[PDB]
Amino acid sequence: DILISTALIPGKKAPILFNKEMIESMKEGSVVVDLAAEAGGNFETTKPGEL
Amino acid sequence: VKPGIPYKQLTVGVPKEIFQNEKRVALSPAGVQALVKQGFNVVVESGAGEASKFSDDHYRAAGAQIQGAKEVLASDLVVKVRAPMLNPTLGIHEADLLKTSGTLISFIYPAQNPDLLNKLSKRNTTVLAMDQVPRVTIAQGYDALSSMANIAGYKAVVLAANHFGRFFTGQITAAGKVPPAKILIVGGGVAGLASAGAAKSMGAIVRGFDTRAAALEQFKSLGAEPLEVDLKESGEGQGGYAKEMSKEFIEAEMKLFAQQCKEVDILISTALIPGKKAPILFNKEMIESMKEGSVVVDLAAEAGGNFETTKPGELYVHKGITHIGYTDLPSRMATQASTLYSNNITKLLKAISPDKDNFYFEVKDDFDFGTMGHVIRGTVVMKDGQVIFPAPTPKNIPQGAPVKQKTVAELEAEKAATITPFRKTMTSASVYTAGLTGILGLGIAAPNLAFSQMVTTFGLAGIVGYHTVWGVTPALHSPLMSVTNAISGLTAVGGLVLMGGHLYPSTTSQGLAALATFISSVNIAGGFLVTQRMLDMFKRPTDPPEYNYLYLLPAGTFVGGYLASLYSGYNIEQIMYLGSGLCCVGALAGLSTQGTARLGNALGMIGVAGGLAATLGGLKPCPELLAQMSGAMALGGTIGLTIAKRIQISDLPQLVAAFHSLVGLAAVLTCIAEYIIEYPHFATDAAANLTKIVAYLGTYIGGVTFSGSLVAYGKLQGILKSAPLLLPGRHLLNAGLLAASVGGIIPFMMDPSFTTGITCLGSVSALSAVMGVTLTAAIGGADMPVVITVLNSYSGWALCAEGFLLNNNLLTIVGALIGSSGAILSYIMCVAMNRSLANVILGGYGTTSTAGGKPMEISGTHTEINLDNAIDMIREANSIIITPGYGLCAAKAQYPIADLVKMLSEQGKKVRFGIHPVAGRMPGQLNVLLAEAGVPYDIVLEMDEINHDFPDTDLVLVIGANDTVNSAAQEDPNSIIAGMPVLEVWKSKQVIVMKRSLGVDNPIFYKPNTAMLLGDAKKTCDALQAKVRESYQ
Repeated sequence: DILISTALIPGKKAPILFNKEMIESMKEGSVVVDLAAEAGGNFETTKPGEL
Repeated sequence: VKPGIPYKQLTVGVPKEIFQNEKRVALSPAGVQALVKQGFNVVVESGAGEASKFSDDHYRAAGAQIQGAKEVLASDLVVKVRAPMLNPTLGIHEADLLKTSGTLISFIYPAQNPDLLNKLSKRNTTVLAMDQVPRVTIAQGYDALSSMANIAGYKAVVLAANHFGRFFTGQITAAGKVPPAKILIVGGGVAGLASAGAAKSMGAIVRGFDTRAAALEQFKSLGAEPLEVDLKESGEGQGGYAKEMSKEFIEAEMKLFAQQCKEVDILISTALIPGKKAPILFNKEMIESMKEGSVVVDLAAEAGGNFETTKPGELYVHKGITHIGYTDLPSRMATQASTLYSNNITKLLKAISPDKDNFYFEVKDDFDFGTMGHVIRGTVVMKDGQVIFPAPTPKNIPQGAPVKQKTVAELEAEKAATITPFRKTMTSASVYTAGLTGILGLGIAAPNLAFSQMVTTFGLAGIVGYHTVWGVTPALHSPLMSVTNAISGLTAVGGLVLMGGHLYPSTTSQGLAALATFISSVNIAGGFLVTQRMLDMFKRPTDPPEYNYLYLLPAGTFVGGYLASLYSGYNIEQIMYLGSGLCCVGALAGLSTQGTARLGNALGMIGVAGGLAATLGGLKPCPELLAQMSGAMALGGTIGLTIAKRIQISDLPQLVAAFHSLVGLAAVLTCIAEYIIEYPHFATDAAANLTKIVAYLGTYIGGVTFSGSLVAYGKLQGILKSAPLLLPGRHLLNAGLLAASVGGIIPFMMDPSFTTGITCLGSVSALSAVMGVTLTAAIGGADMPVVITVLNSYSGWALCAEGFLLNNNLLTIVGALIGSSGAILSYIMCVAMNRSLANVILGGYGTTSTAGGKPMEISGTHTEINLDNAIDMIREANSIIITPGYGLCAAKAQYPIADLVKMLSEQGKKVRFGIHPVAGRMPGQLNVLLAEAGVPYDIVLEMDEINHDFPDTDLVLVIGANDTVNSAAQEDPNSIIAGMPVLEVWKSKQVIVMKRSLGVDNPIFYKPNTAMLLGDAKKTCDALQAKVRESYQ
């Protein structure tokens, strides 16, 4: 039910570890946390300045 | 005919939300499953759970139907989470859009909704009140205020975060110690306990306190620091509410809260006066007495708050201490809120009208306390305009008086507290002065120094025997009885020094001694066979290979050095008796480990070998006399060797009770034989009277052993009827036989006539046999094995009285060693139950803590389960404790339990067994039957260590046991079986009981967390075996 993405390689861009429909593949009410927000993010869709 | 109309004609309705910030839902899709499963029709609106993360397609596939909004509330039942108001979506009141005879179950509060009550009476609808459900135990399935309080407390402890700038738990790592926070739970109802559990899970230090005394107990039980005030007034608020005490308690609590207000940083206010405003527990300066960065949130945001400064709906800073004052905290958690609302509505409607396709819900206005009729009348507040809001009090007084029971631990504490400290020391000093004058009394009648030497070695061997058979692991008691019977065949030593003449006996005493050694070799061969057949069943397969053939080195050099010292002109037999006696002690001592058990049999075989070789070499036999001794002992070994390999281990106590009869017969025979061979030496012997008395006593003991053992064999096997048969005058008869055994010893001196002496010495075996039949027939097979161990004590003391007669140290050492083992097994099994020995032997009623009369009845209901719901309830669990009984293993039904354990343990479960010391007909029989089944001994526990490893268990399988799992034993002092220690099985959750049909019956049979099934334990068990194998594979 909860998903926290904190994956990031230092010095290069963080790999997108979540897809476009695999992110919507959770239930309606999912929580996707992207803790690599300054270095891009581990999702296929993540605006890094707003929830 | 029932007047309830069909539920298929009944239509429930879920309308949209018209109130501002109304985000929770009343019915889920899982909430749409039931009550359409119970029968009512369901029509749903378009937007109901989009904010609650519940799509309308899920309710459409769950059974609800897509309808409009005007025709949604205008159904046979209309369901909202709040009262109807002026719907600005439609522009009229929501009561103006429904049908006439509707069905209303929502938040009403009609004391605050009088105009809503008038608008409902104008619509002529029937309204049940969800808010007016009183605090009842049967209404515990539907407590909407309690679940709303729990959800609001969890959301409040959640909203504590993102307001506090420090970590909640705090750790001491290697960068700086993070101090934990101090949270103040001001006001503990249900939400106080819920938020306290959420904070204690989070890691904070909670110090909540409340005016209610039960709230302080619950706060300490959750683990908070219960703060106290100085003005200890009476705790107001009887009846499930909170009232106002004096102003002294208010000022003391205000001072205490202001003092701790400088100590804590989190302020959670959850106190509320019922029907009145919130009591002001935080003033301006009393709130300003906190540090900066603090947070004060109040759960009573609707009816004001306990803070003097509170903005209802905001997040105001207000000079640093941010008063978190949002008013809809639980509305923001609409998923679990709607889930609990649907669960409460289902638990209400399950008792509101319990009929399939029929619904009347006729309320009773008789006002019976505890009744669901009075709870329904309090719930149903309007009936087509007829207001039932002002309700009358209940006529009964259910759940209103503290008459709780007092346990039998308290009564035994009282019977220990009725003894002044003078009488404890007085009784102890009386026992010691009786013992010391008994030692002097044995000193006065001593004829020579040989008897003093034998008394000294007898007493010291008795203390070794007392001290070494408490040492054994209680899983190995069932080999211990067989080891002591194998050692008990050393009365052949009593035969061999008497056996004489030629290869055929000359005199009659030589014939009797030949009979004694012949029926005593049987004990040795059969006992060591059943011992090593039994110890080779506790062996796990994944152990290293134990080589045992290299124990012929100590035995070989032991008897080889003895025979070399025999052919060297030496004499070692007085030291060989020490060697065999210490090997017989090490037989019982070395088996106290479960890992070195095989040495504990090898030392016994060395001991018996060295003992018989020493006594045989210590009388110089001529080479034709030795052939008869070898032939007689070899025939006895042949018989005992060929019978103890053709019996299954379930038939063991018959064999052990036969071996004790043989030991008693051998002792009587060698006693009479030694009296007959030593008659013409009754002039020149100072110890002649002493050996005459010791002959009499050994005759008495052996005869009682013989008769009681063969009657015990008859009652165990099934030959005699297992019921405790009666004799009309027994106590005068048993007292008469005992007094005749005492009175026979008086004419047994004063006449050295052989014709009188032998005829009054052989008339003692008869009296012993008659009293043994009289004291063994009237026992009862349920408390059987205490009389199979008391006979073991009698055989050991028969060997002790033999050793005092033949002047032999080996016999006295092993006699004390066997007798103390028998008495300790009888004591550990009399204290397994709680009956004393004198209440067992000469008849008695009940336990030793019951008193008076009237064993109490306990009511309750049943819960039947099939095989499929049994395996459905097993298949989840991860920690299972099985308590098998004797009706399991003696019904040839332990092999499916064995491979059930074998199949469940390899899938990640934790299967353990739990064993009680009277489950069986021998001490420790159930351990060896479970090891016969093929179970490793790392999962078989005993009672004293599994008993507090029940509450963290998912599942308990109770299989064929009644008295060891009763609940009347601990709580009910009237009961028959009270005070008996017992497995606390009713601190688990799901208890499968397998027995024949039905039931003083056990209260676990009616306690509602028990999920029992039916059938024969073989059939239920192996059907469950086949389902376990066909379910997973």
